[PDB]
Amino acid sequence: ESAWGPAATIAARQSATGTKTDTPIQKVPQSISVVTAEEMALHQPKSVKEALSYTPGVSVGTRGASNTYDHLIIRGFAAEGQSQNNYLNGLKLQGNFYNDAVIDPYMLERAEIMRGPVSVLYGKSSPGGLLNMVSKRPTTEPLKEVQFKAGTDSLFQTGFDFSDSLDDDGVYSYRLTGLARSANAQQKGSEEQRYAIAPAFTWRPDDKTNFTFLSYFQNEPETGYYGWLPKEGTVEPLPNGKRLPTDFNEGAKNNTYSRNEKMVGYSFDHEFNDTFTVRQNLRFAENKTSQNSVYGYGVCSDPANAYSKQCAALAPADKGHYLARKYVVDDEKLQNFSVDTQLQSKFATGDIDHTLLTGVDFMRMRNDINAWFGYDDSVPLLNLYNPSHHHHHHGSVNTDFDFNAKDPANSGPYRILNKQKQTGVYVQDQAQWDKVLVTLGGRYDWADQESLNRVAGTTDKRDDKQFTWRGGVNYLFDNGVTPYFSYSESFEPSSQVGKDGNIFAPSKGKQYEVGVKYVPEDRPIVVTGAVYNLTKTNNLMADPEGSFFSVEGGEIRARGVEIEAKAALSASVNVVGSYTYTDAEYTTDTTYKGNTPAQVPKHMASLWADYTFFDGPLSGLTLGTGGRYTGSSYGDPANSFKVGSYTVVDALVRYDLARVGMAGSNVALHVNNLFDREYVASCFNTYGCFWGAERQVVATATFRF
Ligand SMILES: N[C@H]1[C@@H](OP(=O)(O)O)O[C@H](CO[C@H]2O[C@H](CO[C@]3(C(=O)O)C[C@@H](O[C@]4(C(=O)O)C[C@@H](O)[C@@H](O)[C@@H]([C@H](O)CO)O4)[C@@H](O[C@H]4O[C@H]([C@@H](O)CO)[C@@H](O)[C@H](O[C@@H]5O[C@H]([C@H](O)CO)[C@@H](OP(=O)(O)O)[C@H](O[C@H]6O[C@H](CO[C@H]7O[C@H](CO)[C@H](O)[C@H](O)[C@H]7O)[C@@H](O)[C@H](O[C@H]7O[C@H](CO)[C@H](O)[C@H](O)[C@H]7O)[C@H]6O)[C@@H]5O)[C@@H]4O)[C@@H]([C@H](O)CO)O3)[C@@H](OP(=O)(O)O)[C@H](O)[C@H]2N)[C@@H](O)[C@@H]1O
Ligand code: NI
Repeated sequence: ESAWGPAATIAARQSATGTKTDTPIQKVPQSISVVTAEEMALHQPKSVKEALSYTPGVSVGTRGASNTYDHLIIRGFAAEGQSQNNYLNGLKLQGNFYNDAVIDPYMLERAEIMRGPVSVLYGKSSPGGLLNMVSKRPTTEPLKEVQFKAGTDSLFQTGFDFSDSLDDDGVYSYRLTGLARSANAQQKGSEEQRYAIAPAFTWRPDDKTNFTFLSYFQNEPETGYYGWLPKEGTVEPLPNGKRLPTDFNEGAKNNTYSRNEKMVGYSFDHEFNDTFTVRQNLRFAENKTSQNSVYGYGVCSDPANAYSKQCAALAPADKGHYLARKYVVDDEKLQNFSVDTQLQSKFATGDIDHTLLTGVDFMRMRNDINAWFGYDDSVPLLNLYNPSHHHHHHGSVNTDFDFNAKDPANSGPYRILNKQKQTGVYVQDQAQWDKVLVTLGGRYDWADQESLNRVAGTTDKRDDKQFTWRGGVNYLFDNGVTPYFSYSESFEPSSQVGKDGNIFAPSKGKQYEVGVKYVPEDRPIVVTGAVYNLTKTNNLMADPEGSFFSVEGGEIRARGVEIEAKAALSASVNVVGSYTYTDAEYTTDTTYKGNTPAQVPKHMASLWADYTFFDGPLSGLTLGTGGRYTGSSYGDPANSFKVGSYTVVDALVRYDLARVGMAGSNVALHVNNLFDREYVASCFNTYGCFWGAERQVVATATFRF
């Protein structure tokens, strides 16, 4: 089983995104989860976000039903500025502002999640958090697949996945994966549209050389809902004791949101001899996104709208059932070039087998932003009373808004040019002294940035030089158990400027982790467990003397326990489950402190199992079901209020189409939120809450020719 290819069973024993070298999970000093393509082919996830609903240490409701971005919170932390922190084939998909890219899960072979500091091999990064997806590569045997989806809210999807060789030797092979998806968003008025295709070409001149061309082109006319809803009407009852239905939409009838993505690159490797292997991963991308968006701020009585006139012009008791709103017109375009070159030296030193990795990583990202942001009273208010029982028979779109002619009073232009560059040199060794595998290594990064404000004519720049290393040990037993512990570090530059008109210094990550991994060589089952102590130092916090500007020195701690399990308990039984304990807390902070950051539940857990029949008349029938538990979380930094826990159930019914001459093909039915439970996924503040996803039914027919 290769770290860059299929896994056979839902259990992947190999992963290269933790050490940059194909290594069995048990031999990796860090918490690494691997969602197989098979698993994704089980719930037909809408996004890579979803494909992670069962993996521990990851929240996936930081936006509820919305799918605009695969923005994740890992171990209580996320990248600064609501930015993603997602990697594709070992090279980061560096985005900026509203320009973050997403890859459709159908084009993936596997989605992996690295928990904890990751700079020792990838450079600047949020603490305890990294996602790396592996593009599908040409297959060893021919593959001709056609897929058809049909579901709730007018879900219609058609896609293909073909892979064959040009020559009988396989020196030349290709793979073309594409799809077209259209659907109505949960919220009335909003649509979801996606067209994508991934051309891939592999050239193996011999059994020691592999150059694989990887491209992805995707166009999304409409990405759907991305607004905020007040805790008043969702988490908490509105004055009239009623609530906004889960399909409510407080955006302009003419709200639009699109994104365009284009990337070309390659993954290369060559084995020179018995001790040296070289591998280079390169990708270049140009992505765009534009939008006309009216989003909700909170209700007119929300501290946020204190300085709002339209609000102050309402009877003191009515300020609590009227919704304040703002808007934003955006248009961005960025280019991202990335290349990682690495030499793998394999040699010994008397019983000490070494696996030395030495390489340099480079990336440059440029993102030009030209947008307009409406401030207070920038857009009409909305009454929240009408949303009663007759809605709940629901939706009811609203009215257009003049995104054009931006009043210089209520709105202002925002035009910035962000540049980013990072160069890293890392050295790592994987020395195994029989049953005693010791991993250790470090990296030095040159993190340079520069931002131009096309209006203030300002140009902020900062060049960070940072070092990070990681050390760990794995006692590879033989019965399978692989106890381990490791120390890791990460660093994350700031783009914010202090009162002294200067970019702040980077924040850092320090994690202490110990755990045990069970990867028994016989049965196809993997069971990991770990407890950790992660620390983010020099976080930004409110200036002690309140000055609009922020001050550094802040600190946050996140300690918890994570256990996950995936297995093939039978030729017909599969199971996946995990539990997560997350204790995140502001160690040092001006305003908050002792408070837990919003959107990070203390408890999370999931369990899923499927059975398949080969027996009687029910031969070729798979039935599966599972549940995901999200504990309560805080809906704001002040911890003013709380978002209640919830549990959602998923079900699956699959039927092998062999009994009609079509072996390998099948028809399936997937249900998400079986009991159509209504829940607020989370809130990042009193005015920003997100309804969870309502029950969704999808019918899939996937044929293999
Ligand atoms: N490494 C890497 C990096 O480097 P670094 O340094 O960074 O590190 O990077 C790089 C880059 O590349 C990339 O990019 C691209 C794009 O780019 C662009 C384009 O578009 O192209 C450009 C840019 O800029 C620049 C740079 O580079 O930066 C600079 C300048 O100066 C120049 O040089 C340019 C070119 O070369 C030329 O063209 O480049 C940018 O842009 C923007 O910004 C800028 C600044 O700020 C920067 O800093 C400014 O300047 C500009 O401008 C403006 O524009 C506008 C438009 O429209 C757009 O929007 C306009 O306005 P209006 O009002 O008009 O509308 C304008 O424009 C126009 O005009 C002009 C002028 O005109 C006049 O004058 C002149 C004289 O002086 C002329 O000549 C005449 O006479 C008159 O008329 C012009 O110039 C323009 O253009 C033109 O050009 C040519 C000539 O030469 C021709 O003609 C053509 O046809 C045309 O076009 C016009 O248009 C104004 O001006 C702006 O604002 C960018 C942005 O940022 C975005 O991104 O852009 C890319 O491509 P694409 O396509 O894809 O995009 C690529 O890919 C990449 N790579 C690199 O190279 C390296 O490698
Ligand atoms: Ni340059």
